Amino acid sequence: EQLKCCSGILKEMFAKKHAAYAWPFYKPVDVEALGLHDYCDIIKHPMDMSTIKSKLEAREYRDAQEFGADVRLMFSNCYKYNPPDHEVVAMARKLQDVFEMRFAKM
Ligand SMILES: CC(C)S(=O)(=O)c1ccc2c(c1)-c1cn(C)c(=O)c3[nH]cc(c13)CN2CC1CC1
Repeated sequence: EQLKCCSGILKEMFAKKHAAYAWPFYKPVDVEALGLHDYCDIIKHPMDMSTIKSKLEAREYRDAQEFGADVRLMFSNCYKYNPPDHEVVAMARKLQDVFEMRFAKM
């Protein structure tokens, strides 16, 4: 099953090797603590790694493509909300490189 391959992708994205850039994506953006009160006006469908992990464990993805769409949604939200020169955008790109290289191996 390619959903076993999806659990592997998440283990890689949560690994210590990538923590320096993956950490802002581990949990939902805490809009209240960060003062990002315009976030929900710009981002219609928030997504993060812990939510993807919960969805995967709860059989909410029919296949690897549905799983992949939520991972790409997480990165697209980051690219849409932040200015392009923001530190978090560079971090999203580094994490997206980890994901895309592993996802391509299926
Ligand atoms: C529990 C945690 C995940 S957090 O939610 O406290 C948290 C803490 C800080 C943090 C994020 C989220 C953040 C995430 N993302 C997806 C965005 O698009 C952001 N734009 C701006 C920020 C974020 C501000 N910074 C990241 C900045 C240093 C590089």
